[PDB]
Amino acid sequence: AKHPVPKKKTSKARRDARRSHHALTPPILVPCPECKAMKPPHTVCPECGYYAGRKVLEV
Amino acid sequence: MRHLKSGRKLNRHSSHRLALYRNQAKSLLTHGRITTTVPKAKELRGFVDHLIHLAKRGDLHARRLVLRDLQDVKLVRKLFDEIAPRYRDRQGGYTRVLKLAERRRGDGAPLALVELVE
Amino acid sequence: MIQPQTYLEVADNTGARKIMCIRVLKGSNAKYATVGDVIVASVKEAIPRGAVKEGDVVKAVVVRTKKEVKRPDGSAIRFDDNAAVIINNQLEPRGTRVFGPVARELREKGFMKIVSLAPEVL
Amino acid sequence: LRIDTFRSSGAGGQHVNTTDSAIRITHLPTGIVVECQDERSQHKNKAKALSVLGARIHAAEMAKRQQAEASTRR
Amino acid sequence: MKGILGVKVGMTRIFRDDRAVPVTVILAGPCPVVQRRTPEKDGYTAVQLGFLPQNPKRVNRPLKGHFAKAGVEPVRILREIRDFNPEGDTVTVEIFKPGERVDVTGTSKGRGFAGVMKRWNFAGGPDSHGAHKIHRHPGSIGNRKTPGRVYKGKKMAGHYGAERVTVMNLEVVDVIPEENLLLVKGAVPGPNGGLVIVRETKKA
Amino acid sequence: MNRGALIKLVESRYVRTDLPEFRPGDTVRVSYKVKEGNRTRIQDFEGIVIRIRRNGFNTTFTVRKVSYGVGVERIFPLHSPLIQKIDIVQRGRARRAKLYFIRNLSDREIRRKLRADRKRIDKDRAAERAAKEEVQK
RNA sequence: GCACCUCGAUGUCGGCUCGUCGCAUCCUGGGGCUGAAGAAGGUCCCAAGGGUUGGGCUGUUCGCCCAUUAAAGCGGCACGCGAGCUGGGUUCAGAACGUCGUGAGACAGUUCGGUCUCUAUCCGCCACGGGCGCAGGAGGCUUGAGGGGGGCUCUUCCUAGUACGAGAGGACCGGAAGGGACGCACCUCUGGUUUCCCAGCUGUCCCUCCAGGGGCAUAAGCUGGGUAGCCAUGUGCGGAAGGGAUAACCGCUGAAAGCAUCUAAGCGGGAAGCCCGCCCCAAGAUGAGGCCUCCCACGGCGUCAAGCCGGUAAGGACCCGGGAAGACGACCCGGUGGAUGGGCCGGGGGUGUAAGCGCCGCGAGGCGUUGAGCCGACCGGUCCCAAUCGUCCGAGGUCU
RNA sequence: GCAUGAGUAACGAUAAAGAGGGUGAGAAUCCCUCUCGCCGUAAGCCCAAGGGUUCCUACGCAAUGGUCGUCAGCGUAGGG
RNA sequence: AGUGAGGGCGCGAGCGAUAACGUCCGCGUCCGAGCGCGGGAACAACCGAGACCGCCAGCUAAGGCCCCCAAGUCUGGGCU
Ligand SMILES: [Mg+2]
Ligand SMILES: [Mg+2]
Ligand SMILES: [Mg+2]
Ligand SMILES: [Mg+2]
Ligand SMILES: [Mg+2]
Ligand SMILES: [Mg+2]
Ligand SMILES: [Mg+2]
Ligand SMILES: [Mg+2]
Ligand SMILES: [Mg+2]
Ligand SMILES: [Mg+2]
Ligand SMILES: [Mg+2]
Ligand SMILES: [Mg+2]
Ligand SMILES: [Mg+2]
Ligand SMILES: [Mg+2]
Ligand SMILES: [Mg+2]
Ligand SMILES: [Mg+2]
Ligand SMILES: [Mg+2]
Ligand SMILES: [Mg+2]
Ligand SMILES: [Mg+2]
Ligand SMILES: [Mg+2]
Ligand SMILES: [Mg+2]
Ligand SMILES: [Mg+2]
Ligand SMILES: [Mg+2]
Ligand SMILES: [Mg+2]
Ligand SMILES: [Mg+2]
Ligand SMILES: [Mg+2]
Ligand SMILES: [Mg+2]
Ligand SMILES: [Mg+2]
Ligand SMILES: [Mg+2]
Ligand SMILES: [Mg+2]
Ligand SMILES: [Mg+2]
Ligand SMILES: [Mg+2]
Ligand SMILES: [Mg+2]
Ligand SMILES: [Mg+2]
Ligand SMILES: [Mg+2]
Ligand SMILES: [Mg+2]
Ligand SMILES: [Mg+2]
Ligand SMILES: [Mg+2]
Ligand SMILES: [Mg+2]
Ligand SMILES: [Mg+2]
Ligand SMILES: [Mg+2]
Ligand SMILES: [Mg+2]
Ligand SMILES: [Mg+2]
Ligand SMILES: [Mg+2]
Ligand SMILES: [Mg+2]
Ligand SMILES: [Mg+2]
Ligand SMILES: [Mg+2]
Ligand SMILES: [Mg+2]
Ligand SMILES: [Mg+2]
Ligand SMILES: [Mg+2]
Ligand SMILES: [Mg+2]
Ligand SMILES: [Mg+2]
Ligand SMILES: [Mg+2]
Ligand SMILES: [Mg+2]
Ligand SMILES: [Mg+2]
Ligand SMILES: [Mg+2]
Ligand SMILES: [Mg+2]
Ligand SMILES: [Mg+2]
Ligand SMILES: [Mg+2]
Ligand SMILES: [Mg+2]
Ligand SMILES: [Mg+2]
Ligand SMILES: [Mg+2]
Ligand SMILES: [Mg+2]
Ligand SMILES: [Mg+2]
Ligand SMILES: [Mg+2]
Ligand SMILES: [Mg+2]
Ligand SMILES: [Mg+2]
Ligand SMILES: [Mg+2]
Ligand SMILES: [Mg+2]
Ligand SMILES: [Mg+2]
Ligand SMILES: [Mg+2]
Ligand SMILES: [Mg+2]
Ligand SMILES: [Mg+2]
Ligand SMILES: [Mg+2]
Ligand SMILES: [Mg+2]
Ligand SMILES: [Mg+2]
Ligand SMILES: [Mg+2]
Ligand SMILES: [Mg+2]
Ligand SMILES: [Mg+2]
Ligand SMILES: [Mg+2]
Ligand SMILES: [Mg+2]
Ligand SMILES: [Mg+2]
Ligand SMILES: [Mg+2]
Ligand SMILES: [Mg+2]
Ligand SMILES: [Mg+2]
Ligand SMILES: [Mg+2]
Ligand SMILES: [Mg+2]
Ligand SMILES: [Mg+2]
Ligand SMILES: [Mg+2]
Ligand SMILES: [Mg+2]
Ligand SMILES: [Mg+2]
Ligand SMILES: [Mg+2]
Ligand SMILES: [Mg+2]
Ligand SMILES: [Mg+2]
Ligand SMILES: [Mg+2]
Ligand SMILES: [Mg+2]
Ligand SMILES: [Mg+2]
Ligand SMILES: [Mg+2]
Ligand SMILES: [Mg+2]
Ligand SMILES: [Mg+2]
Ligand SMILES: [Mg+2]
Ligand SMILES: [Mg+2]
Ligand SMILES: [Mg+2]
Ligand SMILES: [Mg+2]
Ligand SMILES: [Mg+2]
Ligand SMILES: [Mg+2]
Ligand SMILES: [Mg+2]
Ligand SMILES: [Mg+2]
Ligand SMILES: [Mg+2]
Ligand SMILES: [Mg+2]
Ligand SMILES: [Mg+2]
Ligand SMILES: [Mg+2]
Ligand SMILES: [Mg+2]
Ligand SMILES: [Mg+2]
Ligand SMILES: [Zn+2]
Repeated sequence: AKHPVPKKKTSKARRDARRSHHALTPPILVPCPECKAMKPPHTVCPECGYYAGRKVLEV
Repeated sequence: MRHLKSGRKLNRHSSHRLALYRNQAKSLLTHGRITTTVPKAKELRGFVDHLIHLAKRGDLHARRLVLRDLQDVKLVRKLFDEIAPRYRDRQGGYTRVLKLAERRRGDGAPLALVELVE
Repeated sequence: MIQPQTYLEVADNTGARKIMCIRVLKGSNAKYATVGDVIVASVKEAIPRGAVKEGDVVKAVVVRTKKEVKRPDGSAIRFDDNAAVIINNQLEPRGTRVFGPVARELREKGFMKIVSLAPEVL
Repeated sequence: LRIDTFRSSGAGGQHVNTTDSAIRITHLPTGIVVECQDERSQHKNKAKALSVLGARIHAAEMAKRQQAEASTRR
Repeated sequence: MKGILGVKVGMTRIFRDDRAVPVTVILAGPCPVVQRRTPEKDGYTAVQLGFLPQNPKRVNRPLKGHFAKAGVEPVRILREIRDFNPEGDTVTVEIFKPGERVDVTGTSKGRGFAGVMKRWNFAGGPDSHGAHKIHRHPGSIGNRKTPGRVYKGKKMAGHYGAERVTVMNLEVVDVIPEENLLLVKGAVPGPNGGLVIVRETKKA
Repeated sequence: MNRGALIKLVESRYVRTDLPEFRPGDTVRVSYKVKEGNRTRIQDFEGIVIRIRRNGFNTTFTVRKVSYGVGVERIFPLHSPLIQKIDIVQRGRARRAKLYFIRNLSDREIRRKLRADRKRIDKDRAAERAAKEEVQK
C-alpha cells in the first residue's frame, strides 16, 4: 500500500448527489385493536399488553 | 456459504455460546418469563423446550441429563415437579416468544420476551 | 497417484529395490500415474550384484499403489505400498518373478507377462 | 553462426541490469562456444568474441595438424 | 424438438450389466400444455408448459383466465419448449425412450460472493516465503500507461453460481411413467427440489 | 411430494436381502465375480471387516487382509449384483465402528486387541441349531 | 546517437500472479516444389483458432543439462505487471580478501549482514441495487438486435501387411477405440472436512461422600470416528456434427491474341481459420419489441395545464415466518382457506452396548440387562409454539 | 475561520457474558442478588521513589469518559 | 533600461552516416512578443493576414464550392 488519497475536493453538487439515498423511512405502524393507539405490527402494544386479543403483559 | 446448515453463533464462540444458552435456560425456568433480544430468544426457545420435554419423561436418566445443563439440584426438582406435569397433555412447544414494541436505547437492539405457556 | 519424486518398491528380482519416479509416460503433461501406467524412474536403492545398479534410469510399470483405485463395477482396491515392475523398452519384465499381489488392471492393459508371473491377482 | 545478446552478470546497477551488454557466439558445425561479458560495450565484446573464436577454431585445429605429424613420424 | 419440465429430486446410482452407473432421478410427468405459439401470430413456434398443481386461492385473476382459456386448471410454473408441437394435450415422461440422449437445464448452486480463487481458479499467492497478506489475492490486473486501463471481461471476484446452466448430451438411463420418474446418467445442475428442463440433445 | 421416498422407491429393485449381518471386527469371506478376459469366474477374498459405512441401497464396506507379505483392502457395495455370497468365518469385538488403526499394527498385536465375540457367535448356533427346524417335517 | 517532456521524484534486475495484443508460425489445419517410390524430410506460400510440460545448476534473464512432447515459437505491451506480492540481484551506513593509493579512501572485482507505507476521491474493471423512462393500469410467458463464452491434441486398431518398394519399411482415403491437459456442472461412489453429533482420556477445581455429571486446560484440553453442507484426488458432460462464404492452391468453360491461358463476362472445388450452428447475457434494442389473460368511462374542481386532484379497480409494496437466494438491497416460497421456522414424532444416519440394578472378582475390572443410551442440519409427518391484527400504494388512458 | 475525504477509518489486546429486581426525566453501561468466564511468583497483598487531595461524606452531570452515565480518579461543599 | 538559455522553416557550408524535432556558422524570414484572426482535421513559427471600439452591411485572401460544412453534384477535352 502506497497509501491512496483523494485527487480533488469532492464538489458540493457531487456529495449531496451521493447522499441521495440517505433519507430515512418512517416506521410502519398499526392501531392496537383495543386501545387504537399507534404501535408497530407483530409487537405487543406497550400501551396495554395485548396481542392476539389476549393480555400478555400487565402494562 | 451457510447453505442448509442451521445453528447460530451470536458473535460468541462455542464455549461461551453454550454457557449463554444455559444461563438463559436457567433463568427462564427460574422466573417463568424473561426478556432478551429477538435473536437470542428465537434460538433459546428450543433449548428449554428440549429440557422440559426431557423432564416430562421423569426417569432418573432424564433427571441425570437435564442436570448436566441446569447443574442446580433444586431447580431440577422445580422442573420435574411443577413445570413438566403442566404439560403432560401438550406435546411439543412448551414456550412462546413475543416481540416488544419498545426498543433498546444505546444500541437500539430489538427486544422480545420468552415466557413458557401454561 | 504417483508423480515425480514418488518412491516405489520393486515387484521383482530385477536386482533393484527402490526406485523414484521421475517422469510419467502417459501424456504431453500428465499429472499423476496409477496402476497400468508406465513411468520412467531412477534406481535409488538396490541390492549388490543384481542386474540394474544404483543410478540406473529405468522404465517401469505400476502394479500397486496406495490411493484406492475405482472399478467399473463400483468396487475399489488399495494396497499398502506403492510398487512397480521394472521393464525394458519392449515393455517386457526385465525381471523374472514378481512378488506380492498385483491389481487386475494390469491384465486389463495387457501386461500378460506379469500377471502370470503374479502370485495372486486381485 | 549463432549470435547471442543477454544481460551481463555481476555488479553494474541500472545501466547493466537494464542493458544486454553481454555476447555469446556459437560455431555450429564445429561446436565451440565462446562469450564476452568482458567489456561494457557490445560491439567490442562481439568482435572480441569473433577473433578469440578466430584462434579458438584455427589455432585450435593446428593441434590436429601436429598430432598427426607427430604420431605419423613416430 | 421435444422437451419437458421437471424436478431434480436427487441422484443415486444403480446397476447395469454388472457395471454400476450414477444416475440422477427426475420427477417430470405430467405437463399440461398451456398455449400454442403460432409462427403466424407469435412469430415462432413453441409450447407453454405447465408443471406442479396450484392451490386456486393463490391464483390471481389474470392468471385464472389464462388457465381456463386452454381448459386447464391452476398450475405453479409456466415455461416454454421452443420448436415443440405435442400431438396430444398433456406431455408425459413417456415421450423419452431409455437410451436416448438429453440436454438438461437448471439454475446452478448459489455460492454468493465469490473469491477469484474459487470462481475463476487463479492460483493466488504463495502460502509462505514472504507473502504480505496476499495469500489468496488476484495479483496484477494490467500494464501501465499503455493501455492505461483495465479491459472489459477481466476475470474478477463477484457472484458465482445460481445461474442458468445447461449440460449437454446426457444418457436417459431409464424412466418409470407409473411414477413419472426419469433417470439421467450423470450430473444435472442445481439443488434437489430445483426446477429443471429436459429436451432431446443437439448432438449427433 | 416426497423426494426422499421417491429415491427409496427406485433403488428397491436392486436391493439384496440374502446377505448376512456383520460388524467391523468380523472376519469374512466374499465370493466375487470377476472377468478374466473371456471367462467370468468367482474369486474369493476373506479378511477382517474394518469399516462399514451405511447409506441404504448405497451402503458399502471394507475388508482388509494381508496377502503374500503385503496388505490389501478392497471395498464392496453391500448390494452389488456381482457379489455371489458372503461368509462369516469369525466374529470379533471392536470397541469402535471404524477400525483403521490396525493398519499401522502387527498381526500378533491385532490378535489380542481384537477379541472373538463369544456372545454373538452363540446367537449363531442359536440361529443354526434352530435353522434345522425345517428338516424336521 | 540526440538531449525534446519529466530532478518541488516517471521505484530500476529476476521470480510470482494475472495476462492480453503481433505474425515474420514452434504445434496441430490447408497447400505448391522436391534431388516427392512408399514412410519420412527439405523449402515456400495460406492460416493467429486454440496449444505450447516437469525438473538439475546459478539472483539470474541467457544458457547448459535430465526425462518427456504434437510442439516445448519469437516479439509488443514503461525490455506489461512492487498504490498486486516478493526482494535473491543491484545502489546507503557495518565488516573481510584480492587490489590501487604514503594516506584518508577507492574498484565495478569479490564475499557475509542490511526497516518495501492498514483507509481508493476520479477513470477503468468485476459484482449488486435505487430513481425515472418505455404517453393507458396491471399478472404472466417471451423474441434476439447487439455482445460474451467456447474453439487443443495424442495413441492403438480396423481398412491392409494391401497400393509402394529388391528389401527394410509402409500409406492415401474411409471407420473404430483408449488417453493427456483444459472448461462447466454435480456429491450417487471414492476421498477430505464436519467448534460439540457420539465416544474414550489426563491433571484439576466444583456439585454431593459413593456413584453420576459439570467447568478449565484454544479462541474444540487431547485423542478416536462422523451425517447434512461446502468440496477434488471423486462422477457426469463439453470441444463437435453439419450449413454457408472463402485463403493460399486446383479447376471447367472462354475471348481479347485463328493457337493458347482458371478470368477479362460465367461456373466448379477448397482450411484447426470466416459467417452461422452449440452454451450464456441480453428490449435503457430511448429504435425501450411481441403474445396470452386481467382492469376500467371522472366523483367535484382546472381561462391557458396535453393539468392538480380524490376514495376505489385488476393488481403491487409494507410487516412477519423463512430460504442450497444472499455482504446490504435484490430474488424465491410462505403467512391460520397455513406445514414457513420451531419443539415433538418417525425414517435415515453417526456413534458403538448409557444410567440403574443383578450375577463374577480381594481388586483394577469383567459379564448380563443392551446394537443399549445419547442422537445438528438430511427425508417426511405433525397447529403444540411462532407467521396475531392490520396499513399503504395503485384506475379512470394527450392524441390528426 | 470553514469545507473535502465521510457519517468512512476508528472506538486501544479475541479474559465473556446472561437474567431478575431496584433507582431515575431517561439505563446493555449505576446499585443489589443469582448463574457464567479470567488472573492466582498476579491481573492478590505490603514497602520505597515519584504524584500532591486524587482519600472519606453528602449534593450534582455542562464539559472530561473514544458510546451511554443516575456512575467516576469529573464539578461543588464539608471532613479527614 | 532590459537583453547577453533562443527557436523553427528556406537557402548556403562544416560536423554527423547526402541519420536525427542533431549540432555549429552564414544570409533571410517568422514564433519569441502575433498560443489574436482565416486555411492546413487537430497542430508556436506551412499558406493568407499585422486585431483601436461598434454593425443581423459590402469586396476579396489562402483554401475551397456532394452531406457533416459557407459556395458549382458548374461547363468543355482527356487519362486511371
Ligand atoms: Mg434509507
Ligand atoms: Mg463458510
Ligand atoms: Mg429447513
Ligand atoms: Mg435449515
Ligand atoms: Mg459478542
Ligand atoms: Mg487433471
Ligand atoms: Mg553411485
Ligand atoms: Mg531403459
Ligand atoms: Mg481415475
Ligand atoms: Mg504365479
Ligand atoms: Mg502360485
Ligand atoms: Mg561473470
Ligand atoms: Mg575490462
Ligand atoms: Mg600425418
Ligand atoms: Mg474464494
Ligand atoms: Mg496457475
Ligand atoms: Mg507456484
Ligand atoms: Mg423401465
Ligand atoms: Mg427388483
Ligand atoms: Mg417342532
Ligand atoms: Mg528461478
Ligand atoms: Mg511459471
Ligand atoms: Mg502469453
Ligand atoms: Mg509473459
Ligand atoms: Mg514458415
Ligand atoms: Mg531459404
Ligand atoms: Mg499464441
Ligand atoms: Mg488479426
Ligand atoms: Mg519447468
Ligand atoms: Mg524447461
Ligand atoms: Mg550466463
Ligand atoms: Mg528464448
Ligand atoms: Mg516485453
Ligand atoms: Mg527500449
Ligand atoms: Mg543494495
Ligand atoms: Mg555493502
Ligand atoms: Mg549480497
Ligand atoms: Mg533479508
Ligand atoms: Mg471503491
Ligand atoms: Mg466509490
Ligand atoms: Mg437499474
Ligand atoms: Mg439461436
Ligand atoms: Mg440497431
Ligand atoms: Mg469469440
Ligand atoms: Mg496388417
Ligand atoms: Mg511384413
Ligand atoms: Mg515386417
Ligand atoms: Mg476419416
Ligand atoms: Mg480404460
Ligand atoms: Mg476427455
Ligand atoms: Mg453436547
Ligand atoms: Mg477428577
Ligand atoms: Mg467436562
Ligand atoms: Mg473430532
Ligand atoms: Mg458429511
Ligand atoms: Mg486426476
Ligand atoms: Mg469427455
Ligand atoms: Mg475439434
Ligand atoms: Mg449464395
Ligand atoms: Mg481450357
Ligand atoms: Mg482448349
Ligand atoms: Mg488446360
Ligand atoms: Mg471459387
Ligand atoms: Mg465449399
Ligand atoms: Mg435467455
Ligand atoms: Mg359506472
Ligand atoms: Mg371544471
Ligand atoms: Mg391520478
Ligand atoms: Mg422477507
Ligand atoms: Mg431474509
Ligand atoms: Mg424490484
Ligand atoms: Mg409449498
Ligand atoms: Mg387466527
Ligand atoms: Mg414442516
Ligand atoms: Mg417443522
Ligand atoms: Mg438405523
Ligand atoms: Mg454392558
Ligand atoms: Mg452398564
Ligand atoms: Mg457420558
Ligand atoms: Mg461393576
Ligand atoms: Mg441405536
Ligand atoms: Mg432397536
Ligand atoms: Mg427423540
Ligand atoms: Mg440438538
Ligand atoms: Mg427440515
Ligand atoms: Mg427440506
Ligand atoms: Mg450511520
Ligand atoms: Mg454505512
Ligand atoms: Mg485505531
Ligand atoms: Mg433493569
Ligand atoms: Mg497494593
Ligand atoms: Mg527510579
Ligand atoms: Mg509530570
Ligand atoms: Mg448523586
Ligand atoms: Mg456528564
Ligand atoms: Mg451528559
Ligand atoms: Mg484512540
Ligand atoms: Mg438522577
Ligand atoms: Mg471528586
Ligand atoms: Mg545593462
Ligand atoms: Mg553578455
Ligand atoms: Mg535569431
Ligand atoms: Mg534564425
Ligand atoms: Mg552530399
Ligand atoms: Mg488554434
Ligand atoms: Mg487576445
Ligand atoms: Mg492559425
Ligand atoms: Mg506562439
Ligand atoms: Mg509590426
Ligand atoms: Mg482564388
Ligand atoms: Mg466549414
Ligand atoms: Mg456530372
Ligand atoms: Mg469536370
Ligand atoms: Mg460550351
Ligand atoms: Zn393496546
